[PDB]
Amino acid sequence: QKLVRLPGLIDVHVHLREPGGTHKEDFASGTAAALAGGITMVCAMPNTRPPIIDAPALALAQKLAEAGARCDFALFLGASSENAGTLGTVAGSAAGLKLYLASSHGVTSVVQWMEHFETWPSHLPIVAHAEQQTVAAVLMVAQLTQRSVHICHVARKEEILLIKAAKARGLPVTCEVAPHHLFLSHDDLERLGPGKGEVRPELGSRQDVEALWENMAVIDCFASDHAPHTLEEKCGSRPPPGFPGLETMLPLLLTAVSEGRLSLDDLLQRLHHNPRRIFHLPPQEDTYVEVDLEHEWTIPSHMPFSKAHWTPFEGQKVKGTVRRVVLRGEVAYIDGQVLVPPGYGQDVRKWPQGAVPQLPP
Amino acid sequence: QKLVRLPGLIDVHVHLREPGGTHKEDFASGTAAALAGGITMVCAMPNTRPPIIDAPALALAQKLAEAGARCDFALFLGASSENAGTLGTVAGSAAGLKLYLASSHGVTSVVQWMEHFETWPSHLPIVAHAEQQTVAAVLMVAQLTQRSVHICHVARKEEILLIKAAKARGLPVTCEVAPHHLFLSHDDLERLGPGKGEVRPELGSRQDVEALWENMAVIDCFASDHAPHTLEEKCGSRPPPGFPGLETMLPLLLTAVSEGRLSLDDLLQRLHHNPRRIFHLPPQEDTYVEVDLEHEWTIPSHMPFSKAHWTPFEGQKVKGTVRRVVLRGEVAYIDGQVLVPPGYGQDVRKWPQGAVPQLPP
Ligand SMILES: O=C1C[C@@H](C(=O)O)NC(=O)N1
Ligand SMILES: O=C1C[C@@H](C(=O)O)NC(=O)N1
Ligand SMILES: [Zn+2]
Ligand SMILES: [Zn+2]
Repeated sequence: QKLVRLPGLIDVHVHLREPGGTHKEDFASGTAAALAGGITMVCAMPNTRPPIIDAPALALAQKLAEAGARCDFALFLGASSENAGTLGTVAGSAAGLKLYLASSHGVTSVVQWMEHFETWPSHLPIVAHAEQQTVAAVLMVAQLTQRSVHICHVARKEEILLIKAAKARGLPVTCEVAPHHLFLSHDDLERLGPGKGEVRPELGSRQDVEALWENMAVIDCFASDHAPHTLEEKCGSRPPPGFPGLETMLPLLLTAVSEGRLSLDDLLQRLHHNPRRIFHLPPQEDTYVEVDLEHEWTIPSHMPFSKAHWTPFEGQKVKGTVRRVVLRGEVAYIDGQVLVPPGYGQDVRKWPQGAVPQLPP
Repeated sequence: QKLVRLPGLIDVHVHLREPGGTHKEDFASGTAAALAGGITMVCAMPNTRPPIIDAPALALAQKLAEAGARCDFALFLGASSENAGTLGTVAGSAAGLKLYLASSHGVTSVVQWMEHFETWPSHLPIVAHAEQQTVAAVLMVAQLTQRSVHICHVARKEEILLIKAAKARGLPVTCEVAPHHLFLSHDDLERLGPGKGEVRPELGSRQDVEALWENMAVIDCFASDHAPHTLEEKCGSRPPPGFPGLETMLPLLLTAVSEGRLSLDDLLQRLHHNPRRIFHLPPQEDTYVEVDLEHEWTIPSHMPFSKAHWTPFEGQKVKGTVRRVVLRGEVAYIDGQVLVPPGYGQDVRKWPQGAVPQLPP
């Protein structure tokens, strides 16, 4: 068929596990998974080992990413029980601040949330892992401190309808939804098993999944929440939560597009334009993705690149394939082969156009 | 000594267990405990059996109270998973609506909270059991629906500082604190035991208790959260949470007054004026309480009137004693003897001055 050209897509929620969890994934394998999924820019979460909750850990993570990343990236800082008010000099160099309100870096009191909202620079992003009533609680803190907040992986009818009500009142809140909460449900827990199927937020009911689709207008971004764990860990005694998702996100969503569940533009708003404008991420010159919307295939037991080496979407039929990715003028991916080496990717916050504009302080 | 005359005090948070739990307490014994504590008006919570979540249950509870109460009263309605939008004709006859966000009547989703805030008459009280981040979540719902909310039994530094921040922004929120969260702490769990010491909100740290005192200006009301359970239940296999408190609240607070921890006026604001104005409760004619602030005594293993027949304040030294209570021109209590019979008390919402003023609908 004739290929469809897309801009370089952005995933604002990936866990690349480097430093400290490199058997699950590292920058080189995670960004290869990204490129294979049509993603040319990722925002990596801070719950690594050591966690990115201070300047030295950020300095280390930056060098590991610059040395191992194959696509471009930005790095989140994590809010901790100790670092409120201490991140002012490095905050602008990060993708944003992740507030983990379920990895929590010791944050346990709403008063600590307030301190972070008061001290983190007001022009820079804050994203929150907040489930069920926690969405309401963190929105309240955002209002008290009169600033915006971005809600990670919305998974429930309860949560999306709450955000819907907040937007109707004109509040500055945006949100993202991950593909497993659009394409998997309780109906899949029998096949997956209790170990494999462990994820946070957990899989929703059919009614939850139906509510997210019905309220697509409320969803600002799609993001994978790529959370790689080995099969041994997912099936073991204390299964960690999370799915790998970089290599399956776009095929799943392209399938929905070909079925008329959302438009191609609807998809590009949520994987390109809205991530750009929420996180102030720069364009990528000479960067685009070529996909084939006619190719039907079945998702295998594991995708080629993620070290997780498993996938909960196994056996699902998809229509849509990433055929070629060009990143800043170089062929990065073609028909299953990655052609840019570790270290090709760059930190977008170091580009002149990647700094977040602010009033002169 | 010369006795100090106080107005008739109000406890806006009591569990009187009738109907359905009359071995723990009934209207006659609970209101005798109230009168012995200097309390002439109580607001009874709806988590009885059957719970007061519909008009027939309210009609039954009203008659049981009118037949058994020795002091005056109002009855809460409970928010349920089914009764949002169905309480319009009886709402004005209730003390208010209790939202139980820990007895929960099946409410589990923030969307259900919103429905109650949208449907309950906007001029009538809503109180919420909300702990830790739930305080923030329900405040958010109050703002979305642009109305006030009253937070029950604030127990933590985290909660009182959050409410403090909300009041600084001018939000319509009030709160109450119970005596066990001012006069007991973790330091008392060894003596109490894990069964006796079970209460929700649980006992706080020294730092929690210190924060509540330091932020007394943020506390609108004192209320006992009188939650009677028999000693057998408190010490048994599945201990229910709660303390009896009607007979000990005022002696404990009068002790703090004599120690200069708060003024007598500070006390009367929180046990008389602010309860009046938050819940639109009418004055009680020819009603007053005479106390002796010099009499020192030690709290015994159980107080005379509550069927709970135990108390977690056992062994605490207090200075201050209720000597006499007059209710609507009749001696109701004198030196340990109750002299008004069951049925003397009335439903204050049926008085002309006890209806909540509203714009003509
Ligand atoms: O909150 C999270 C984080 C993630 C991980 O494993 O890092 N995977 C999950 O399923 N939930
Ligand atoms: O929420 C509550 C309710 C009360 C009861 O037993 O009814 N006692 C408590 O300790 N917490
Ligand atoms: Zn995540
Ligand atoms: Zn209560």
